[PDB]
Amino acid sequence: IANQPVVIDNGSGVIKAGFAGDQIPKYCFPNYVGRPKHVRVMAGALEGDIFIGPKAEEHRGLLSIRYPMEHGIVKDWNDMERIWQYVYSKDQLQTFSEEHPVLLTEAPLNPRKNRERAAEVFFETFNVPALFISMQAVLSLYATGRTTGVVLDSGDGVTHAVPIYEGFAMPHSIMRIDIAGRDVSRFLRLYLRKEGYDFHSSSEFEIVKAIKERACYLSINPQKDETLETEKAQYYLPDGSTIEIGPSRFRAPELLFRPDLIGEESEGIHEVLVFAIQKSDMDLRRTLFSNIVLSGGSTLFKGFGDRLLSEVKKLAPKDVKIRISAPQERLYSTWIGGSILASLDTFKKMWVSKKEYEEDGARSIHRKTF
Amino acid sequence: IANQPVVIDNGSGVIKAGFAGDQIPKYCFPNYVGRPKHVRVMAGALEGDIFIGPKAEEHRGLLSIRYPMEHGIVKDWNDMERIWQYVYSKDQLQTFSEEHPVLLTEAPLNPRKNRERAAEVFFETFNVPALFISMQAVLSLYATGRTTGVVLDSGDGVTHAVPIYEGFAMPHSIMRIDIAGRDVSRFLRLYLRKEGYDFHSSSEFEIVKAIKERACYLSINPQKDETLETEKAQYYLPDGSTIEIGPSRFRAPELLFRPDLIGEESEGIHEVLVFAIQKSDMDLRRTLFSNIVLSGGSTLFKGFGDRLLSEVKKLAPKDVKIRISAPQERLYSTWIGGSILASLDTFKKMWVSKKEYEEDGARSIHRKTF
Amino acid sequence: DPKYADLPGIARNEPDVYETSDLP
Amino acid sequence: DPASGTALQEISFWLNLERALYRIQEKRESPEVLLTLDILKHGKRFHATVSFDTDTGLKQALETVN
Amino acid sequence: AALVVDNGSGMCKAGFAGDDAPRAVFPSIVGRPRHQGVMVGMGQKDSYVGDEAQSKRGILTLKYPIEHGIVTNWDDMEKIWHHTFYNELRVAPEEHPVLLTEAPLNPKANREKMTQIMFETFNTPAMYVAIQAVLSLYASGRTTGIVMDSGDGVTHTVPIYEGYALPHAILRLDLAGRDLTDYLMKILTERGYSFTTTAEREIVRDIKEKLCYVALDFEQEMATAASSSSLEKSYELPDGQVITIGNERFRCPEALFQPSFLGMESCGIHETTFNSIMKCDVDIRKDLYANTVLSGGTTMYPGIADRMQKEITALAPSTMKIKIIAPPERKYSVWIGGSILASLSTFQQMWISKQEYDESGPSIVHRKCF
Ligand SMILES: Nc1ncnc2c1ncn2[C@@H]1O[C@H](COP(=O)(O)OP(=O)(O)OP(=O)(O)O)[C@@H](O)[C@H]1O
Ligand SMILES: Nc1ncnc2c1ncn2[C@@H]1O[C@H](COP(=O)(O)OP(=O)(O)O)[C@@H](O)[C@H]1O
Ligand SMILES: Nc1ncnc2c1ncn2[C@@H]1O[C@H](COP(=O)(O)OP(=O)(O)O)[C@@H](O)[C@H]1O
Repeated sequence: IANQPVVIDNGSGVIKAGFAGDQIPKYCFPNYVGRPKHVRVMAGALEGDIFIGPKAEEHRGLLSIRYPMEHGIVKDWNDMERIWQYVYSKDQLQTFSEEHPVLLTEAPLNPRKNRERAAEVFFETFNVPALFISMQAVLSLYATGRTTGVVLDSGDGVTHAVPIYEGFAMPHSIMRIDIAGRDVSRFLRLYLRKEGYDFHSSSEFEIVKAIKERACYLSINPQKDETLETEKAQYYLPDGSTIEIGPSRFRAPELLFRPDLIGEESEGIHEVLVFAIQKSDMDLRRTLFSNIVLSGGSTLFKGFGDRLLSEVKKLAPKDVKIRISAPQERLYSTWIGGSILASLDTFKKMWVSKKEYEEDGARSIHRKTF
Repeated sequence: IANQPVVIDNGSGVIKAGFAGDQIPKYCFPNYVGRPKHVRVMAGALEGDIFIGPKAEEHRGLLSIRYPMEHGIVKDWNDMERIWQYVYSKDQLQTFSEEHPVLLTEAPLNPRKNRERAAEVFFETFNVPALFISMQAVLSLYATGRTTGVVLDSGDGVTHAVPIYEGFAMPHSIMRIDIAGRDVSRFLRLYLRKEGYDFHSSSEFEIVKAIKERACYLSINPQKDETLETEKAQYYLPDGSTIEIGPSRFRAPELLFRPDLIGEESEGIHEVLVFAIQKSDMDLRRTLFSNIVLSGGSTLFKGFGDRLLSEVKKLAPKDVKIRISAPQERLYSTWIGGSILASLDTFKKMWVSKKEYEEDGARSIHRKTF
Repeated sequence: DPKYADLPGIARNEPDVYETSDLP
Repeated sequence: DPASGTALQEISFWLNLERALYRIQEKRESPEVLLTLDILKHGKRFHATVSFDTDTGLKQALETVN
Repeated sequence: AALVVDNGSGMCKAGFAGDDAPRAVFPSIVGRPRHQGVMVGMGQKDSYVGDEAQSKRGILTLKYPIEHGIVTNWDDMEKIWHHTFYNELRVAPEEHPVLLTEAPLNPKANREKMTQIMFETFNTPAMYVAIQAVLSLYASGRTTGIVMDSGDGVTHTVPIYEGYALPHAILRLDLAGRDLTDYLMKILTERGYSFTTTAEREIVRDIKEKLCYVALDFEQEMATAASSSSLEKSYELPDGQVITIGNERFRCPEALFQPSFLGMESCGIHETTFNSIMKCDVDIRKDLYANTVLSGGTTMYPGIADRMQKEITALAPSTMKIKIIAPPERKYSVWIGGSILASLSTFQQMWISKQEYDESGPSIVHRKCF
């Protein structure tokens, strides 16, 4: 039957969820499963083995965090099943899995097997009435109130650029590169090892994520700023320690614009955006340059878009008006857009029937993938 | 200068030194400062109060062992200055610390301030004409005559694997975990405390080290031998007391393959090597699996190579010729390679001249060292 | 706005439109 | 009584038992109620939570209805 | 109907489960009289145990059976257990399960022979051996915190966060109350009061329990005690003799904070707790600095929480809430916790039944201890 549908954004690091017709995701919690790595002696301790949810951040000094989704592709399927059940848990949604149409998102160009296996989970473990899997870009266009644009996002693990012109998506112009937030944080962790801090545990890694979200900032000209010393921010650990970052506060998010630093022949995020535009036709290049829509949490770096303008302006043709729109709700654009598309009747004319899935299987979702 | 440089293998356990162009380091003494804990009463007693070298080993009971280099990082600059002066004194080399170039080894991925303050000592306290800090892996390859090969070493305190394919060291595949010989010795002390034989004096921890180096065999089957019962062979202390070792002899060196025992999530030695090989490229891991070079004293356990073959065969893909190639003068391989590098005509081009450091400083050090 | 406060991370005090200048 | 009146009385009975008992479990899991239990144990009234659950049959009733 | 026996190196606090205060509180001492060729007549025992030996202490030789948490004489400990069961509680141990308290990092032979004796000698149906710090945390009414236990023969620190222990961050120090008794005996001999035999050790420890307090600023207190004389108090021996002690009062527990006075070459109790906190995870150190719990009889010194708080305050960072918890019932914290644990509704599955010892043997204790 069709009750109020549920939108779930499988952000490779932060999963965002809520019902359709809403206006904000009230269920935002990081994506992992934390199991304890210590010994239990005192009866009356914490509860349960796995610790998905806010309890993880509340007791991170005990857990051994494991990420289920690496680069948008799920590795530990059992963890994603536990996370999805936690989304339907009594602390997050309280509904039953056999009650709502599910609007699952997905990073573009993910392997076929990922969609297939997600279908198996949602129609065998959960017995959902309906399911639809879509691109993350289209949703951001819904949440940004537009129809034409190039959604250049940066989730926690996959950055990509999808150029959509007047609601028509151009698949051959999609550029995907697997270097996002986790790689920025991982590279920053390596820099702190060279600064003498040796963060190597799992909880230490999420402390690095907190640093990346708070102390880093992007460059404008990394040589102008490389020849001069900087602020050297003093971040305080929860323990009470004191860490200094130095020039790595701007060298850490340089990995996005240049994967040569991490030792990887790939393209910058600017090259992804510019190529994604240029892989398309010629009559549309000017309009796509005039409508660049960001989303994704790894575009929230301070001083990011200004460097993006200097970069694309350095690459795009002469005097073309490059116009980047970056809203405040970039972190939830895919969720808000999922709510917008799921709050329609075309959505009823757009999902995949449970019966039809049982009759067909993988071929059903690969036909209705767009 | 028109003289010969000094190759100092600044390890954490045995600070080996000697002139360049030699074949065996003539002065091998442990890396610790011995300060007396008692009070001298009778005249004619020993003086100086800072015993280093064979004086500290000849009289351990008088002095308190203090190590200056903890996990490859210098923690006591005063003690390292005293050890360096001890190297340049008449008891070890008789030369001057201002008339010879210095080849200073260093573990990879160490903090920047270690290199900075180390060269500050050698160029401010000592006024050396030229200092060249270097990796230990490159030097081991220099001594073995090879050019390819993955150097998997394990010193007293730092384990690391630096893959090199014909002189091109990949600076991103380098793995490094601070779990080696000294920490294994400390874990062994904990095991002996669990057995009933306690040792708590600093001058007694080296007796624990001797127990580590004499009867500690690595078993091929960890849990299959853990559930069994050995014959509990004995050991003779320097006091003359007999100690039954028990199961600690095989459960203590397993820390190099299971760092969870000490209570720290990280990888084992085999996972360090396998991940260091897998972080490289596709067209290079076959030669690297066929070229594995060991080093470090913590790789001298009984059955270490056999267990490496078993673990690597469990992780490496099927039908790949694995070849572990260790040398016979394993404890001196890095120093021999340092001798070969410093005895080259090209060595004058890659150091840091004193005038260069006086002109720039730290930037020149980081510019010329890996 | 409260709706853009109640959430954990939001670009507070940042220009929303990035665009090249005039003088084509 | 399992034989009292109509069968819908049994249906609504067990159904409302699940709903009411779960709401009671939610009341117990509230932060102030758990703060009361924490203050009782911190004030050295050791078996506070033990006597709070054992005296009732919330676990048994929830297991039976679920 | 459970029995809680707290066998320390000093007192032997025993009683029934559920009770607030223990019934049996007596010094665990055994003593053989001065064996001479002469006779005695009209009867006397062979080895006085408990208060018998404490009152007849003028001629018998006090021999503790437990040295630093290690049962050094199983026959004397068996005599103390037989005295406890059949004379202080006046109930056979076959009708009740017993609960023993051992120190952490205790050599396995004690933990196993204790079980062998409790089953083969007394025919008990169930026995469990718990760590004293865990029970102190139970009696402190918290499931999160670090316990700085200090007995007369052992002193250890065990951090437990949310009911889970950290078996690797547990330290242990043999510098406890008996060593303080020996130090006070030596300095009282230095002031002109020779307390040579073991019978005088109870008098010097009585002096320690009555007129010894922890100095806040030891150097300032020592200078004022050498300057003024109002701090010098008087004390009466069992004889009509009266003594005066000036430095000894505050200089006696100074060894706890400064182990250099006994040549231990170790860390004081404050930095032992500090190091035990630092060996934990960086995200749960706030709770440990706030829930620091003192226990044992050696923490009963007047004005010791101030010294601990000042020392940790100087060691821990400025933004931490250093809080020391010292209840007035910390002399029986281990027993109270044993009572709470034994009276729990969950603990019934945590026992070790007789048939389990009949099947496995002494090796089941390690799989059932903690
Ligand atoms: N008021 C006091 N001030 C200082 N020290 C005291 C005081 N009362 C007792 N003590 C010391 O405390 C010790 C008591 O030991 P405790 O009560 O901790 O029992 P235990 O045998 O050490 O076993 P456990 O550590 O498990 O309790 C004795 O050594 C005694 O000297
Ligand atoms: N204020 C910030 N500054 C920099 N990076 C941020 C900030 N907030 C979030 N991030 C990055 O965004 C990531 C969140 O990933 P996200 O974009 O939510 O994935 P998805 O969008 O697919 O859910 C975080 O891991 C973090 O690295
Ligand atoms: N037979 C052995 N078994 C185990 N450990 C050994 C043996 N021989 C030496 N060691 C350890 O190896 C260490 C020396 O390794 P080395 O590579 O020389 O360290 P460094 O490079 O810091 O001098 C010593 O600490 C010693 O504990």
